[PDB]
Amino acid sequence: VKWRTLVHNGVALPPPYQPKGLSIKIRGETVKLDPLQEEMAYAWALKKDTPYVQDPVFQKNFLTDFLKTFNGRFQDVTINEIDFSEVYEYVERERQLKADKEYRKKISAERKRLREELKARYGWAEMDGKRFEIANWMVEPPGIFMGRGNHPLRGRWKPRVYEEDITLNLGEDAPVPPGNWGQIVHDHDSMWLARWDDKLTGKEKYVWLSDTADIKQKRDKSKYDKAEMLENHIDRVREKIFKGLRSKEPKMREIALACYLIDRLAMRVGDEKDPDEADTVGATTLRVEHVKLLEDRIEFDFLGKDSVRWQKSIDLRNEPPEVRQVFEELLEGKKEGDQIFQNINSRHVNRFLGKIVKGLTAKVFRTYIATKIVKDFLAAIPREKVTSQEKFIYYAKLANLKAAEALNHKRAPPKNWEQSIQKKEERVKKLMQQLREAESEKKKARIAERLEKAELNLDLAVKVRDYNLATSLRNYIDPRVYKAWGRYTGYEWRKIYTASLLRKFKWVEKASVKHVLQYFAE
Amino acid sequence: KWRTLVHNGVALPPPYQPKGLSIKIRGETVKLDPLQEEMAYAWALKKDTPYVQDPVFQKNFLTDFLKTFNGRFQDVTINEIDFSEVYEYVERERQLKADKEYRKKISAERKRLREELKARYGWAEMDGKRFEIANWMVEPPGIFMGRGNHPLRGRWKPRVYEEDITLNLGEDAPVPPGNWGQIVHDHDSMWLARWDDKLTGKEKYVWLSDTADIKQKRDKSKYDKAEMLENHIDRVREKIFKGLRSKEPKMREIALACYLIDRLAMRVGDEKDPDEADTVGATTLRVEHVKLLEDRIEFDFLGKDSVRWQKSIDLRNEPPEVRQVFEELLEGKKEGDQIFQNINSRHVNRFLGKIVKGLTAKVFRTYIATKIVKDFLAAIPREKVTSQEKFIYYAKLANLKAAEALNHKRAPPKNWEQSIQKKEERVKKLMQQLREAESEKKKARIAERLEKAELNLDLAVKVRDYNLATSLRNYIDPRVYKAWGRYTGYEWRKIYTASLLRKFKWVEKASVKHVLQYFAE
Repeated sequence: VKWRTLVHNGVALPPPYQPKGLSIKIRGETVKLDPLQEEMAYAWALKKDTPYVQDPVFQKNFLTDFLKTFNGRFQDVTINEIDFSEVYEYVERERQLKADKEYRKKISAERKRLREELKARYGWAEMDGKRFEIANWMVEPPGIFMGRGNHPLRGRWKPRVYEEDITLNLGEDAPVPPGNWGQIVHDHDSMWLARWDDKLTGKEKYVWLSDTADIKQKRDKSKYDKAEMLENHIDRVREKIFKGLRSKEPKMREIALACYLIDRLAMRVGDEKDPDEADTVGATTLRVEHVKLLEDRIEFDFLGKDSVRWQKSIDLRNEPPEVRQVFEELLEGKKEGDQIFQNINSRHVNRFLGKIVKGLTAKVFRTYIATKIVKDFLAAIPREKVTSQEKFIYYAKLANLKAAEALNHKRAPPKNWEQSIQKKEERVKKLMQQLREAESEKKKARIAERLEKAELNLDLAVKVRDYNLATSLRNYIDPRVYKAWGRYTGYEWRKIYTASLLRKFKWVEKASVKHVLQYFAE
Repeated sequence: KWRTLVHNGVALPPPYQPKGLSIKIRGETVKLDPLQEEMAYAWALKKDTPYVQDPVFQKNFLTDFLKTFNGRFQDVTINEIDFSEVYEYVERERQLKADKEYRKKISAERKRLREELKARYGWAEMDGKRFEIANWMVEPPGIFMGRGNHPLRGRWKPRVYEEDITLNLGEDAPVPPGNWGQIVHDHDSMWLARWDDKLTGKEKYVWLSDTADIKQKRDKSKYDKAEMLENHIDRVREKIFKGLRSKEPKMREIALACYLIDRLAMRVGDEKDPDEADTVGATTLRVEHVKLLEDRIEFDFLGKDSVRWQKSIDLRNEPPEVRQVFEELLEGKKEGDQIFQNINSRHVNRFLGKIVKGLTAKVFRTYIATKIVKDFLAAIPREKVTSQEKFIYYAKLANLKAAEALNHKRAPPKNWEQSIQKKEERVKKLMQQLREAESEKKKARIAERLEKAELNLDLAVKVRDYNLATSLRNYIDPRVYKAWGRYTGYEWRKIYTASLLRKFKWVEKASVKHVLQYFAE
């Protein structure tokens, strides 16, 4: 049994939709939208400047749910016959409002306040007398469904969930929290707190405690899913970065420049406390002496711990004048040893990123970069060159090395590197001789296998000298790429990972890799 | 999981026994050394299969085979090798093995050595309790095959030695004879031995019998064989018809029982599982059950459960040997006589196995049920699947189609007619509750229960005479439903009871690209 007492307050249900009295035109005919119809028309209009509303599968899926809200009429209307202009213009006026700086802060101040109030009410459970934080106590509002980009249900409506739909898991004598709950169960074999059926996909959705395997697996997978969603829309995200460089707010112009460094150099923000990256270059760690503004390029030169030198440059040819200007604007009147990015932290950068694509962050962005590098490297390898499990591992690690370079995970060489390389060279030379004196077939095969590992290990040890591969393998490389690599070639991809990493990526066993395997197989 | 564990390790495979065979390479006779012969013999055993015609299979095999000729013949293609000598050897011991006088003594050695190694290695003692070990024999080296399209099909599976194997034993447990490569004391694991597959790199484990790990392995194995049969079904059918033309009468009779598996998914009849024990089978078919007519064959079977099963075969496009052998078996018999004289699963599986190694009646019928389900779902337009409930509806209709195909007929539930009425009533009541609904919240919850009610009504009518659980549990590859879930977007897990989800746990990590591509055309 996992618990004897379980006490919580249930889940927070999403607030009702507030109608705005909007209308659309169908075949030139003005239709005043009812609440539900307007709610879906508004969700459609929010996506007006995205590719999704151009996708024919997306459109028909939306229309399947949208037209049902007009029972009796418009049963055969297609997407071109609907004029959403009135709803598009409302969304524009909404964006017009948020263009004011002090109007954004007051809205964020109250949404933080309402969130802090609801978190004290719903965010805590008592299990066997111990008070635990609840991870996902908020029921998501209805909206348009989106998957990784090619989901067969993309564009369908996610219908609203009510208290009557929800099952709570509680102790037998725990008080039943307020609400018209669908049912109360007492499932001592389960540590979920609430559950309901997704009204579109039929998948059961569970509320879990924080810091459990279930919530860690779900959030881990979510980061890589967001990174995969970026693959199709990286072009639009870049243009929005340049737009932030043209901002009239100085804080937003600086934040946009940091994001531009993420896109072009995979440079971290600089304020993550975690040790595996804390000593590598980052935006907030850049100082005037680390950057020299030239005419043809910007050149970066960072001296880190153990005197490891990191040097990269950005080509300024064909780049918008805003990148050079905001750099100049941040460089003007600053001496050596002075910080370039003074109003930068991850919260500011991620808020700016979230406005472009919801959920987008620096960590997701660099995950997309690292993962794409690994994919492209592996995709270029002819299958005939992958002649054994050992060679399969070799190429996977070389790809890991490429992502380490892209994400600037440079390091000082291991202390006895040259002498370690010395000893690997003598072992392979020793192993080659023992093979040419080995006579029977059992020993000729066993020594050939040990030899093959040795020469590839040797070449690897030389190439990985200056780079820490573990950081990107654990945090920034989608494990579905390696699983797909294993399916494509037929070799065991699980040997790429330590036991700890196999636990962290347990969710990849169940996950589809069709998206990547199709790329490998094209 | 365990604190004391003792066993004798694993039985390693016996070495290859050379035969002194030769091949011709570009007209040059080459005397094969042991390992070359072992590989050439493994290739010759597949001489009558389509694999030796697959260029990916050939090139993979040659990659390992040519490495054995000490630098020569590195660019030889399969067209430039004459395996005729090894082919002839394989055929002459196939002829030898097929002789029952040679099968009498072929058993004389199968009653001695089998039980002697099993006593040595096939038992473990854990916490003082004696448990049987499931897979204590390490399989011999051979040519690798996946489900038909594995990128390494044809590659050689190198021989495994004691030095590659890890043994899991107690801290003070005696280390058994052998040059084992590693001994561990892992108390959180129920496996006895482990090693890396020398081609794929996959970890292989030795488990105790009747455990969940061995059942999952053998469960997936059945469905893998059934999926592989999709690539051989044309040959199997042609071999069945050839068996019907055979000059040997026992062969004609075995072939007709196999033909009834193909055409009617008819079980052999001697399987003991009560899920099917009352249904028609070949061994229980009697003369009174069969009507041979001018344009058709009629089957009409009344079981011990008062269930009447009727099917007919249209003869207009069947080969004349079908009618011929049926006439042969029915001639001069009383209505109560059995049609089949000496038919059991061993005779049937021996006939099928000589066409496709490992093919059994159970695998054949798994292939049939699974194909039925795949074809039903592939014919459904994706836009018709508008909801989780409609998704489940079609999944169950496909399950019904397989149940009918495999003759899983049942007496109707004792209170069927009233249950249908109760389902009709709720459809009528829910229609009015939606005709009288006010808020969109109420109109949505009632309409969702309404469509669920009408779908369940149609289903309850259609499934009345059939036991769907039998094929769902035993004969339908769950990867078909996982693929259907991925193709449409809906939750396939809801097709299965919690027991079935446990049984089919292996499907969560399994690829479904094979079925998904079929759906996606």
